[PDB]
Amino acid sequence: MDVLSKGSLKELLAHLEKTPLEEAISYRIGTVPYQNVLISRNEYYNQLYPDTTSLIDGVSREGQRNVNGLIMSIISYVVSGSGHYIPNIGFMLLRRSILDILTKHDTGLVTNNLNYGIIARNLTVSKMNCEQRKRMLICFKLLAYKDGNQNDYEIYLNQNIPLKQIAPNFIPGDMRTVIHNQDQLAIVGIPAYRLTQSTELSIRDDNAKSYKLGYVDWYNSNSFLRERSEFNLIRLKDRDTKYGKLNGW
Amino acid sequence: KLFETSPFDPLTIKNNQDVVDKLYATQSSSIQEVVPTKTFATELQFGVTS
Amino acid sequence: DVPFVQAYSKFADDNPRHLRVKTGGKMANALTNVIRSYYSINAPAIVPQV
Amino acid sequence: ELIKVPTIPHNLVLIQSDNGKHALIKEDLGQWPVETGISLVNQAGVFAVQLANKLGIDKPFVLDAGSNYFTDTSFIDTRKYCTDGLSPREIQKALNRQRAYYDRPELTISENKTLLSQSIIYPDADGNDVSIIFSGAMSHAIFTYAQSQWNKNIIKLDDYIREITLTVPKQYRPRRFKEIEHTHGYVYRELNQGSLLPLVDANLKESSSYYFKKLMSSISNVPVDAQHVSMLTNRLTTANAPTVRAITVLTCMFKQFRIGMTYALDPNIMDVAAATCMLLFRPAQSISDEQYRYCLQTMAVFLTNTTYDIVNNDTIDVLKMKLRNQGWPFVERYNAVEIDMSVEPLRSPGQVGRYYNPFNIDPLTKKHVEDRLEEFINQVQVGRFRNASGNAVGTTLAAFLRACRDKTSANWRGYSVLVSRYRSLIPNELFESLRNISGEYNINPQDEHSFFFALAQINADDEFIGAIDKESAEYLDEYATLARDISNSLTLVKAAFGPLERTSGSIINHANNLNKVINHVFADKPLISETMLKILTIDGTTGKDGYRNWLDKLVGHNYPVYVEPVVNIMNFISARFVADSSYFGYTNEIMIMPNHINVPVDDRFGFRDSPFCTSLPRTIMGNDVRRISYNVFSMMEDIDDVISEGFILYDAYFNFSYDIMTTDGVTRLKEDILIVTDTGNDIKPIHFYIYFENRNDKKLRYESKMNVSYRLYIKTPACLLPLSDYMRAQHDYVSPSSSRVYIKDPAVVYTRS
Amino acid sequence: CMFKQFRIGMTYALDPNIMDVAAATCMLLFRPAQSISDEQYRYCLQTMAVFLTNTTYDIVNNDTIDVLKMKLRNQGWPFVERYNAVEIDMSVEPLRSPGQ
Repeated sequence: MDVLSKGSLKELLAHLEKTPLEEAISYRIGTVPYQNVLISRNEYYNQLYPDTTSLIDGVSREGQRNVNGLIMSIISYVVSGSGHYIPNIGFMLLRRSILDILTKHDTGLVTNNLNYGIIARNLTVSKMNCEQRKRMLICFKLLAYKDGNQNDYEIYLNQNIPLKQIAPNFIPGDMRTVIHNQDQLAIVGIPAYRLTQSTELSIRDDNAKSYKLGYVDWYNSNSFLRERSEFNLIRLKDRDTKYGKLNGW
Repeated sequence: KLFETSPFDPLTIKNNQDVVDKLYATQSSSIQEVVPTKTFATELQFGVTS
Repeated sequence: DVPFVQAYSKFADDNPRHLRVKTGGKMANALTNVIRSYYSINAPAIVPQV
Repeated sequence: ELIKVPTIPHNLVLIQSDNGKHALIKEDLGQWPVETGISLVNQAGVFAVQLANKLGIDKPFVLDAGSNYFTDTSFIDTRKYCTDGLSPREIQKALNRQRAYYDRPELTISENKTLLSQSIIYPDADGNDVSIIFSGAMSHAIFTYAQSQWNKNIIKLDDYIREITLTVPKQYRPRRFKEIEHTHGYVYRELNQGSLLPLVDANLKESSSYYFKKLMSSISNVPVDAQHVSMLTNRLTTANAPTVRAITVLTCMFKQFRIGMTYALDPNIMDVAAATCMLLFRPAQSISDEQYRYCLQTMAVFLTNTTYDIVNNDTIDVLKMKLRNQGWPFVERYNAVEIDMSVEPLRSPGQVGRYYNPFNIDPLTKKHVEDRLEEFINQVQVGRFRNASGNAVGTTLAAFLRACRDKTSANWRGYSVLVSRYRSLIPNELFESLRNISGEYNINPQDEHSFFFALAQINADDEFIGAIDKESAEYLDEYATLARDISNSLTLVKAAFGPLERTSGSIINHANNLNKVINHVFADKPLISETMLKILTIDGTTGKDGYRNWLDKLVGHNYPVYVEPVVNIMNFISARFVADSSYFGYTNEIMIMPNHINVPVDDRFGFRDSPFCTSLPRTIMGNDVRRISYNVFSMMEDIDDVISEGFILYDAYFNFSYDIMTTDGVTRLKEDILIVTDTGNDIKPIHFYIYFENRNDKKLRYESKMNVSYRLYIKTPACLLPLSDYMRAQHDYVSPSSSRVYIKDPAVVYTRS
Repeated sequence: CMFKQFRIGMTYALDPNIMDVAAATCMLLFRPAQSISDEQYRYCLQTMAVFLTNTTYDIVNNDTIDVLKMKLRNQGWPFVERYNAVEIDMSVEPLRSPGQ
């Protein structure tokens, strides 16, 4: 919910700095990722509604133990708000931030053999919307720069024309590029249109609307942070400033 | 009556600034989130002139 | 040279100066780079949209 | 305030002959005299400010010409015709009169509509409105450049708030702007902070004394809550309590504020109590190494019953060992604990402020930084001092130490709040730079002990907090004025003065130039505000003298000075003054030729015997024209032979004026060309009477050939423009959107009240 | 009470008195917890800690809510929590209108 509300690249990258990797892990068993299932949608039909489960969902799913699964669970967290179940990860990795996992060599994860086409198929890319695809390309770019496989990032972009057009433009090592970005990456937010409490058919759509309606309640809750009315009550670290910079970069 | 005193007369305003000044004049009639007092400034610079 | 000074200032966002090359300013760099990206897809797109 | 300019200064006139054949467009920027033999750039700077005053661009401004328009009566026009600038109606009348002379048909309806629709107002994508009008080239260039420079300081309200968020404390209520001010609110702020160091570094004694006195005049007004033992009870006093309280705050407010105590010649049990209290309840940063020894020596003299002679050569370590063996454990100075400020200090962008916690109390532990305080007091109680069997000295000292410890442990939070509030008043540079150079705030030994023994609770009522809020605004104003004064003085030194050598000529030149600057600066309205004068006259010297010594020091400085927008505006005008001289009524060279010599002249304006040329001829009749400098020409005694051939006078600045007459007549100068005296030659003032030409007037043709014998030629002024080229006068001005509100008071918080 | 989106705020002095603590504890007791924000909650805890415990605002800065609650409970102060308000179910009779 908090990750899906990040609109700018600066806000999203700042959130990935604070958030430890444990929030990407789910600790819940879930079910098998790819499976044809019959679900109940009684607001529209009496007959059970066919659907196919996918990794990009608001629910836990079983994920492979290797480094491939860990990367996929991070991306699924960013684009869907919920991760996967990867059992028995060391405490050292779980306390590290998500950005450190994607952009640092200190962690023991080896990602040099990652294939971007295989990952994009597993985390179904034909099903994502434009904002979800932009968030995925941010994660791919961070992995490429840490690994030195910046050419593999470009070949992947050239094989898919629509992804190249919407690919976010920033340098993972320069903060000036992040500030200049005008991309909008907010999956959930305050809706200009009228949003009702009705259910939706697909698992992805119904799960997304749950996050959308939850954010509106979170918007009007006391936990939400109103800058225009309580800016002096905020700690100096968390206050909005023009000179705010990520570690390194 | 929707208001005890109207926020401003629409026929008197001519630009966005007139609305702001009228809103400040009639703000005593409305229930205010913060009742105004003397302002406190934490930033002041004087530039060179001609 | 006032007409040239005014034209160069609008194009380059910087006043013309003697002992300088008069490259064209930021606008020249952007035009040069977008031409590179238009020719083929292998060229990088490194001009911010802002 | 931010002024709003309704109309655009086109500065254009139209001159046409009586018969209508010839017309021209002239831009009148005035006449400015130029003196030769001295630097031209210095004169240009003086005229630049006057030129900016004429165009109304000296002060920050925003152009509103969007409402200066009208709409035609045609159905399909739907265009806005700009009122500003030279009206197309005048051009239409001038063009129609020209056509009447040539028997051409008048302007048809189609061309009339095109000409009268040349000046328009149209909006752009960003919401601004663009005015296309007829105006002068230099008037357009200067006006548009000043618009760009002022616009750099106009920023959105939300952007301004983001810059000042870190400096906003928590005690103050947030301010609710209207919803229009959040969407369409703009402010004019400089947003550059000049360094205060040049004044502070040059005058450390005067600056420190000024700020210490100002702070102490306010801390002393804080509301407060109301045998050897016989000796220390008698010395107890309270009349100097307010002074010692403020010294306590100053020591904890600044990084290094050193104070000293002068003990009596014969140390008493008073002196040992004062020494112990200062070494225990004062920051180690405020205690110098010399004062550490002198306090240690006083302890040894009384406790060991030894006179000052033996201990005068003892080092710190020797004194500590001697005192410790006797039974005195209080031989160390203790470092205070730094408390970080909740908000960023004023005039300290991206910096963290800190202050020392009073009475050497650890905030995390809430007791004294020395963990052996209770054990140490026990040793003093049971120890034997003054080489006597009696324990009167030991027990009475422990009693006072316990009272001082209890008093400090209960009143420490009140003083911490006072230090925190007063620390927020000073910037970071003053915190690190101000020093107690002159020992004007020494503390008596009786005052030091009585202060800690009779410590009183600090009461922070509403009146005191309200008083400090007034002082905070006053302090902020003073810092801004000094930064502007420092910036002005740093610019004056670079432009005026230079290096100094070991020659009597250089010293005399420096002294005379310096006095001229000081006299001019202090004449009429002084350049320097009264705040800087107060600082420089603290010692006793007058305001003129204090400023004079500071300017001498600043010579040769490497201090970076920020380039404000009004610097660039004057610099831009000064460059155009030198580059385009004919716009302002002066030129760099003139030509004197006999009448019978035919020179190529400008023929676009249809002038009879035009005195203007496109450029002064390089060759005449196959030979280069002789060029003579003015100084050589002034001393010439064979001038009668030289003027027969013709020459070009250069190496001087020539002021000229011309009056274009509508009728036809002989083009002549008002006065004679030159004046010949025994003490040199000179060129008389140049004033032209230019007439339009009718080629078939035999009378005026013969007069030009016969009556005038010599003619003067200058380069054609660039302000002149033929009527056929009126489209070269079309220029674009951009005015910001009318849906902008400008906020005069951009403060984001209210007083608690 | 009518609108959940509205909020209640306060500003105390740099040195709180007994009235500032009295005002702070009256808000946390008899105002909805949905009206008091998390940032206001920390400020109300800080002003109570500054008075009841011997500390200043600069020291209790960068202190989490849990740490402030522990400080006040050890000193003997039990009013360190917000209290939610119960929702009263209201109906307006139709008459000519449909009803709400």
